[PDB]
Amino acid sequence: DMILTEEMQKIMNLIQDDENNVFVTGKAGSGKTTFLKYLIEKSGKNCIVAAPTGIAAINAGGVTLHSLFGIPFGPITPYDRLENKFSEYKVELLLKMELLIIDEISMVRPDILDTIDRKLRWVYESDEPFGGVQVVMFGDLFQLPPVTKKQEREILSDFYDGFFFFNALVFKRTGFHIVELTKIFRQTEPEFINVLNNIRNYQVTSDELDLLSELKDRKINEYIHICTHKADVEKINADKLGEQEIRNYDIVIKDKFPESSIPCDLHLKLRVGARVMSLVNDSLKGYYNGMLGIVTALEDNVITVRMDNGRTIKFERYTWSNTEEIGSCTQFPLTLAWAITIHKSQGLTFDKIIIHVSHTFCPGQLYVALSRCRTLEGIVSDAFITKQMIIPEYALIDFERAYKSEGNYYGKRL
DNA sequence: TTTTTCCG
Ligand SMILES: Nc1ncnc2c1ncn2[C@@H]1O[C@H](COP(=O)(O)OP(=O)(O)O)[C@@H](O)[C@H]1O
Ligand code: ALF
Ligand SMILES: [Mg+2]
Repeated sequence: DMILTEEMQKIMNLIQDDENNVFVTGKAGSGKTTFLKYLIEKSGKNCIVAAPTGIAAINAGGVTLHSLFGIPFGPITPYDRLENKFSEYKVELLLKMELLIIDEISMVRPDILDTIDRKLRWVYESDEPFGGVQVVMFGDLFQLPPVTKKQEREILSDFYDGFFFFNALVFKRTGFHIVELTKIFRQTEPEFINVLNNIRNYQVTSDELDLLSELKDRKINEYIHICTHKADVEKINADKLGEQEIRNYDIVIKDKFPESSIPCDLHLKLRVGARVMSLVNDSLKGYYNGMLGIVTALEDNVITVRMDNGRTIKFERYTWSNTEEIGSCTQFPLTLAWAITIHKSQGLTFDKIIIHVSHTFCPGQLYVALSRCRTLEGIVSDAFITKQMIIPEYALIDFERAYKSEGNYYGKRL
């Protein structure tokens, strides 16, 4: 029931005939990730798939960029020395790879792409960008941008003219075609589609937004909550958890580990039937950051979860390090997940959603929230949708103007 | 504000 469009066929043929890098873009729900999976299945190339968030990576069938390439947290400058500590298994996988596929490219920082370039040139012992691997990037720059803190932007501004993937320094040595998928599949209502598109490109009017008046406090566990803020996610999850038959698991912290740096729950509260997400990758055991499941049993030292993909996993406690090394913390690598942030929702489709957007603070955040849903009637909102929720990023206007006027190509022409 | 590592 997947439709192969002529645009998709042309892009397939482009990637097979032309070794250039490619950005496949298009609006929310235009079939980008669906086509990604088609491209790989049909290409004869060895492909590896990655994405910046764990949820998006799982949705595309791959792994996070940070896991695949062993990337540390925090900004990486071109002068920082990288630990090249790949196992032989990982080196071999990266050497066999012919095509690197990255989904949700909009959330990829430019220093992440440059780190990937540097690590691949080290693995391949080559001066070719990305070690000579062909890179195909999928996404929508008008959805969420990469997560950066103010201090990180300050550090990065010495080397980067902006904070989107196309600002990476590697694009002074290589470049990419931009191709687009222009048919929307996720939604089917033309007026809903028109308002989504005009929110996306900042052109929406007051009159167009009137279509969304029925969202706020709409009268109706089928509705999925997606929120701008983690504090809201935590409240909704605690509500849905309840107080019946709860088990609590306390973190053990050992020495230095600021509380604002702890990656896990301080007091993990669970029950049988609880919707949860894995926080860590363990490919040997078949689980990965962002994988979703349902708790089926709780014990002293083991939490049993039936994953959405049908696997039952027995989670034991995991130990994080804060480094060199000074302190550590130990806790089950699980967190409740009925509710999720909008950043985590990017890439997913839902029939029924409740969005908490009374405070938006990222370009593309409102657009991602609304565009998750297949129909207008399936959205409930905590707030009236207004133009103040839209935050323009004019560097994206400049970028599209540049490539559209220069032959749908960006970066160094080869 | 929001996110993210290293196959035993
Ligand atoms: N080629 C296609 N034919 C039919 N339906 C599609 C196609 N591509 C996507 N869809 C529908 O749209 C939904 C979202 O598509 P997806 O690939 O996730 O969009 P994108 O990654 O562009 O946001 C899918 O769940 C499916 O219902
Ligand atoms: F562009 Al998408 F889900 F990947 F809307
Ligand atoms: Mg997608």
